[PDB]
Amino acid sequence: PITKEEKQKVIQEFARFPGDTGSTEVQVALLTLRINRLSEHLKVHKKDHHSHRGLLMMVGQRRRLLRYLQREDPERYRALIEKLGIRG
Amino acid sequence: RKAKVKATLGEFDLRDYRNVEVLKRFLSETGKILPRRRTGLSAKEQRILAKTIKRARILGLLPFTEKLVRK
Amino acid sequence: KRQVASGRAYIHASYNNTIVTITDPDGNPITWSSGGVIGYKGSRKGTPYAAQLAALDAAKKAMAYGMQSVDVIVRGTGAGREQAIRALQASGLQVKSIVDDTPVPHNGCRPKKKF
RNA sequence: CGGUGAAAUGCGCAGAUACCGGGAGGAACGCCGAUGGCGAAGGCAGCCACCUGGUCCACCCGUGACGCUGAGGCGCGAAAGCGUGGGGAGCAAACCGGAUUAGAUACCCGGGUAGUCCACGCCCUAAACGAUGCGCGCUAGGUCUCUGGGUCUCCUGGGGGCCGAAGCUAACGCGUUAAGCGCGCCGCCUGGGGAGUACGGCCGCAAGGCUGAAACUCAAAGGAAUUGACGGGGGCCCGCACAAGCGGUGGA
Ligand SMILES: [Mg+2]
Ligand SMILES: [Mg+2]
Ligand SMILES: [Mg+2]
Ligand SMILES: [Mg+2]
Ligand SMILES: [Mg+2]
Ligand SMILES: [Mg+2]
Ligand SMILES: [Mg+2]
Ligand SMILES: [Mg+2]
Ligand SMILES: [Mg+2]
Ligand SMILES: [Mg+2]
Ligand SMILES: [Mg+2]
Ligand SMILES: [Mg+2]
Ligand SMILES: [Mg+2]
Ligand SMILES: [Mg+2]
Ligand SMILES: [Mg+2]
Ligand SMILES: [Mg+2]
Ligand SMILES: [Mg+2]
Ligand SMILES: [Mg+2]
Ligand SMILES: [Mg+2]
Ligand SMILES: [Mg+2]
Ligand SMILES: [Mg+2]
Ligand SMILES: [Mg+2]
Ligand SMILES: [Mg+2]
Ligand SMILES: [Mg+2]
Ligand SMILES: [Mg+2]
Ligand SMILES: [Mg+2]
Ligand SMILES: [Mg+2]
Ligand SMILES: [Mg+2]
Ligand SMILES: [Mg+2]
Ligand SMILES: [Mg+2]
Ligand SMILES: [Mg+2]
Ligand SMILES: [Mg+2]
Ligand SMILES: [Mg+2]
Ligand SMILES: [Mg+2]
Ligand SMILES: [Mg+2]
Ligand SMILES: [Mg+2]
Repeated sequence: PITKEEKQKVIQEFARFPGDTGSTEVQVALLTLRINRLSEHLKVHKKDHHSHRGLLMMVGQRRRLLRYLQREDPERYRALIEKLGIRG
Repeated sequence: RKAKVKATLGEFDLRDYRNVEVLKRFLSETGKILPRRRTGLSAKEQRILAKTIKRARILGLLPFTEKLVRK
Repeated sequence: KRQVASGRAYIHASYNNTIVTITDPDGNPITWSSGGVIGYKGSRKGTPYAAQLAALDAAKKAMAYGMQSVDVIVRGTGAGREQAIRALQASGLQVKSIVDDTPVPHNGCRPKKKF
């Protein structure tokens, strides 16, 4: 899985200010995690079709948040993407 | 209400798959896991018990099946 | 030839026919009898009377091998399973025990069309 | 022995069935098991550990409208079925044999190949059904149940059922799990047969699938409900109706 300790260090990494338990950047971050983490599982388990379902949902969600941020503050969008290497 | 095995017992661990002397009492004259009707167990309890007995049988302690002796 | 003090009486009743074999306390059969051996042909073997016969002859042949007592094992649902017992019971053999050991699969082979 | 209404085919003196012990193999998991749970659907139950999705409750901490729907696209998709390879206990299309029957060429019985099982790639259909698209707000209650929280008599969330206010409905029924009152967005329908056919196009190794007519022809096709009649449907009751008798007709 992801242990609390692991995920917390992600949070603190992207946190827009001390204590931000969940801004946009943070949500994208934590979500980006869960995706790579799950995608990797799916390279091994190509038959877990059911879990793939949740992956589309996670992915699509990640897009809508970014989509929002692109419109909102296009700079924090560049930042957040580069700082995570996405859109490809 | 013939006899409820919830009452004839103190408190015990339902996840304890080694406590034969307890578990023994939730089976029939055959190895069969008693119905919740005779066990008096909760809805949640019975599912837990259910797994514990299965675990314990596989360990060799409780029987899968018996043979009915006309008593 | 041999002399068998106590023993086993196995009763296997079908819907079609009831067979009774008698064995030594190690389970090796001594004499047996069925409904057809009694001398019945078809439908008639699977009968509380045919079965009362099968049992009686089984213990008859048996007590000639010195048989005295028997533990009883019935396998099956069916007619005159009960008759086979009572026939044994009141045959002249002392009936130590009765048990049912009808094999119930724990869900294995798909059965024939008519189940 | 088996087997059926009865029975034969079959198996058995190369010793079967029944019984005890040993071994191999495949496939499915009794009891728990529920009228229960989970899943978007198809679907999912022995046990264990690993990897993994959805989801509910409390706290009311962070973001600050970031939301809903969705042509096409993309992925999932029971069973049967296709290709290659492995596997094969039980079962079992076709096929072989026994019976039944006016005839069976089916229903019953004994066999049995594909298949059913695993991997990989296809197929992509269904009474794929709640025959009920998704999301949100609003509109009495009662009761049963699975599952969270509380100051746990009871209160408060999320599921699953039954009964019902208002209302809706052609009715049957629905009724806070709406088929009620409303808004958003998608899909679909426009008389029956012809017909899921033809033609064309697309997909497919194939079997075939998706999309889909008209000419013609009928004057209906339909849904629900009512009375009746009938049922090799159920329930209770009656008549010399059967049964229990006594005596006859049928023969002269
Ligand atoms: Mg054996
Ligand atoms: Mg083999
Ligand atoms: Mg559901
Ligand atoms: Mg279903
Ligand atoms: Mg707050
Ligand atoms: Mg702000
Ligand atoms: Mg603020
Ligand atoms: Mg959405
Ligand atoms: Mg959508
Ligand atoms: Mg399929
Ligand atoms: Mg298949
Ligand atoms: Mg194949
Ligand atoms: Mg093959
Ligand atoms: Mg034939
Ligand atoms: Mg057959
Ligand atoms: Mg067969
Ligand atoms: Mg809430
Ligand atoms: Mg509750
Ligand atoms: Mg409810
Ligand atoms: Mg109702
Ligand atoms: Mg009303
Ligand atoms: Mg509502
Ligand atoms: Mg409507
Ligand atoms: Mg038209
Ligand atoms: Mg027309
Ligand atoms: Mg069509
Ligand atoms: Mg078709
Ligand atoms: Mg079609
Ligand atoms: Mg065509
Ligand atoms: Mg082609
Ligand atoms: Mg389609
Ligand atoms: Mg009608
Ligand atoms: Mg009637
Ligand atoms: Mg009469
Ligand atoms: Mg007469
Ligand atoms: Mg005359």
